[PDB]
Amino acid sequence: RKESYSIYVYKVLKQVHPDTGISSKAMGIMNSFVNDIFERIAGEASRLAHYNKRSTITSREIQTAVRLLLPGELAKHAVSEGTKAVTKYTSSASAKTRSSRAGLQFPVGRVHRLLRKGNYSERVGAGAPVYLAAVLEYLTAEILELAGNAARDNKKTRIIPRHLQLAIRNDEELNKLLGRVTIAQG
Amino acid sequence: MQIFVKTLTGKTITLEVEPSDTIENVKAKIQDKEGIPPDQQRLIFAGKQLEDGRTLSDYNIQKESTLHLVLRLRGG
Amino acid sequence: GHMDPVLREMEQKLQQEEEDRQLALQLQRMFDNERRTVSRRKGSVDQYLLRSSNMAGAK
Repeated sequence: RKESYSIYVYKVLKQVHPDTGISSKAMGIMNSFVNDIFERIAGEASRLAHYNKRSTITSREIQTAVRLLLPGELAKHAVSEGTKAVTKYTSSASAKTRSSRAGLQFPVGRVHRLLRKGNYSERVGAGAPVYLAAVLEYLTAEILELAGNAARDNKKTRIIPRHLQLAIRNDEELNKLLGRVTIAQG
Repeated sequence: MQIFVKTLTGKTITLEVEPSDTIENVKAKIQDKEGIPPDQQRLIFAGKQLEDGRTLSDYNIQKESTLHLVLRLRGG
Repeated sequence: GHMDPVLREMEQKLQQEEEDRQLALQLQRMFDNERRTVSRRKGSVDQYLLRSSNMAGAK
């Protein structure tokens, strides 16, 4: 909600399924999802840094936190996403932009700033924001794909908050991840 | 006046510009649509490279025109 | 559409489109050459990762 990932999520929806669309309300919900995940991972990573007595946060600390928060299936896929993002970043030779060098739709540079702003750690690495950024993009795409399946079941091409909530409740894996998060309830 | 900009991937985007509009201005617009740096983008008309400092009128481009997109590679 | 003029227009437009694409391809290749790194054969697919995937079925 604090950031503006509505445009970014829209791009993901186009690549994952041009036919299916997303409502402006649904986009806003996705924005809050990114903020919620960032806070949980950030706090968990900070705790790990203290245990290792390392002021600078790196991909290793994030990797442990990612597995603990994400179920078994999601955790395995998450490793490839963050690892590849770091490799791609390292692979690129000419590139002055962090996001461009990493090849991530989400603002990689912004993520790095958020970690430092959160006062979680005195110093933040480059491979860390890239790793986290890759995980966030994966979650965004996964939610959109599941929502599309529910939309088809309801004979609707557009994705609405009802579809998003239905998809999360349709799979225990996401339910566990969002167990402490409520999309919208009285 | 409107023009169509196609890319080597096979994608096409409609763009509204006037004969007096500069290429540099178009580069920024493309960045908004793709999210790719304007320096790393090349615009071609009738298979001819286009200069940023030059205007559309310079290449004698009329209404309904097709422009192709290429990628610039430089280490800055 | 009995006249179907779109087909005639597509043929003419395609010839001009390919002309620009071919020239554009040369510029893309030349720019990559400057990097000093040239590949003989490259091919890869970039798509969003999913929990489940079925290789069988082609597409």
